[PDB]
Amino acid sequence: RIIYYIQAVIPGRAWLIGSNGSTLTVREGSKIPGYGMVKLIDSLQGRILTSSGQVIKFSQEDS
Amino acid sequence: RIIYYIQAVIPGRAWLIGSNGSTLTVREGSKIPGYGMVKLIDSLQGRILTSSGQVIKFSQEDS
Amino acid sequence: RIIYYIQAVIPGRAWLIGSNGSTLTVREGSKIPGYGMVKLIDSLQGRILTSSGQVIKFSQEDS
Amino acid sequence: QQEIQQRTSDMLTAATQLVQDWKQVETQVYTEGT
Amino acid sequence: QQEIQQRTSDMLTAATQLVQDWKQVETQVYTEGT
Amino acid sequence: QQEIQQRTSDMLTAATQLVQDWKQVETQVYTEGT
Amino acid sequence: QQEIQQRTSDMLTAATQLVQDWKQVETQVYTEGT
Amino acid sequence: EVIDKKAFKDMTRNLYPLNPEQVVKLKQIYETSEYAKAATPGTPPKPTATSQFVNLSPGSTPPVIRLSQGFVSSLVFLDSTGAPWPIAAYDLGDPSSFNIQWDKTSNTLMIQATKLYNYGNLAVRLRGLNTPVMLTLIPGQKAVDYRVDLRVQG
Amino acid sequence: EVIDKKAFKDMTRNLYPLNPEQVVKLKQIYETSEYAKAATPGTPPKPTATS
Amino acid sequence: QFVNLSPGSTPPVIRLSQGFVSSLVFLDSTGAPWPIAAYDLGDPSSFNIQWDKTSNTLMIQATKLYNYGNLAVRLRGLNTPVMLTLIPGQKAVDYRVDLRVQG
Repeated sequence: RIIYYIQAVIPGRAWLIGSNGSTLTVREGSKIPGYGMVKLIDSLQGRILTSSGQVIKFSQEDS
Repeated sequence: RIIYYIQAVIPGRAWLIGSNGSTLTVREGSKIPGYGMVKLIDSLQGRILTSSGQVIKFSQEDS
Repeated sequence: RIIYYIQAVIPGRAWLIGSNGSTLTVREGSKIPGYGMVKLIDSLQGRILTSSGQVIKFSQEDS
Repeated sequence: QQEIQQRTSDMLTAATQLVQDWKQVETQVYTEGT
Repeated sequence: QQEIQQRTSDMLTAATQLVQDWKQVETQVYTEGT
Repeated sequence: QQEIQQRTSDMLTAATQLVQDWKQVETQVYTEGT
Repeated sequence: QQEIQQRTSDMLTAATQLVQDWKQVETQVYTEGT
Repeated sequence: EVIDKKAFKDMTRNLYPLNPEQVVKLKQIYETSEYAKAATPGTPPKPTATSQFVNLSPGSTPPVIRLSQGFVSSLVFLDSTGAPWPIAAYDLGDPSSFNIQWDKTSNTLMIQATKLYNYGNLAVRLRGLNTPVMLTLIPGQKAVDYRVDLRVQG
Repeated sequence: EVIDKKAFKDMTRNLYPLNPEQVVKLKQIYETSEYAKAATPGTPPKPTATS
Repeated sequence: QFVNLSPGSTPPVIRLSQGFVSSLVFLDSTGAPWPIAAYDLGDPSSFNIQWDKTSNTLMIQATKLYNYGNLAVRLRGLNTPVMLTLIPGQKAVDYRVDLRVQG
């Protein structure tokens, strides 16, 4: 599937980029495509948890 | 295989160049090709410790 | 064998020039062919100790 | 309870400090060149 | 106990000396040529 | 035990001597030619 | 025994005299010709 | 002459009250203190470069550029063929957050992040484009974009 | 000589009351305060183009 | 070292010594000089530089102790500036680096 990476992270809002190269941005209250709903976003440790239980973080190659 | 020579040892970062001339930088939380995962980046004594248990050092010629 | 002599003596490193015209610098932890490993460095009096019980100093002419 | 009032004094100075940190906003700059 | 408050005083003076050593920002400089 | 601290003050003069005796640095002297 | 420090006094004055004598070094001169 | 010997002893101990070993000790103390000063807590960001294809769609989202304080990033702006499109003018908000040197007839921008973490916006009018391109620049992350190339649609 | 060693230790302590690790952790406190100062409450908006 | 223009390629780093002059003459893939049109450098308090406006040679002086900075150089025939990171405080000092461009 399309794998998102954290292209930007602040408290409140988050910006993500698909593995194809697409663009998206979300907050904690939003519906995330392919992952359900946004559970928790933390600027500390760079992790986003979804209602599908899946976690999106930085590129390990680009951190 | 890759024989990595230290270019810049600093807290939080590492710079390496292999035996084939490819140059790169790496962090503490990251993998390493040919040595597994990065266990410790040491600012002291110019030491890089791998999860597989190896030390990366300067050339003896290039102190 | 190759005769080394001192062109400069400092704390930290040492400066050696061979009899053929080949020169280099050395540190405490290193090796030299024909003398072995540098066991200790004496910044005073321009004396360099090695593992083979041999001391490299200045030339008799460079005195 | 003098510790109460000195604590309020220093944090009120800090609060006024952040007021003068936050009540100003600088403007734009439009730059044109041929 | 009774002698540590002057120890506090020398700590902050070095600290307040250090605290403005990060606030400054060096200007980038650009040089032309022909 | 009461003469170390006056002796310590003389060291402090030498202590504050060396910081400004070391951290200063003069720049390059570039030379042109024709 | 008050003689301990009076011989120290004239000791250091010539000593402080002597140290700066080795400190200064004038630069060399240069002369062309035509 | 023991009086003069003790005189030489005390004049030595007041003329040079500081030991050479103590001199080297305080020199290492100086070096350790300034290394702790110049040290940055946390890890420094990863230096990298990117080449992005800008989508100018009205329904789309504007591009987002990571930054970090105290470093200059070069952003170049070329067409979809990659040919170097020059830059006509710009309008920048928050001058105290982002230092900027602009060569007036070039195609590349040098941007230095003056402030630490507060983010900014920037609009740029190009040469033949009726519509300007607006981008968001956000400092303070674990990735510093050293050079960003921008392939525009047009 | 214990007088000399005590004098050198006291001079070092009075010269630098702050240890280097204390300097690093107070720098951490400072930059955490800078992150707090740069922190903006509420939900930040979303930029968009409209026609 | 030979530099590379790919975005994923890591930028080159240069070890520096404080107050000691580093000479950098910039050459192409063929080794011929590529003269410098302009340059940009942050933190003049940490990096000191003489640069003549004709040659491809940079005289670099590390002013501070451990402040690392970035340098961009636009050549007389290059659109893309070359950007490198210089850091002082290593156990070696590059007196002179021969850097090679793709173009």
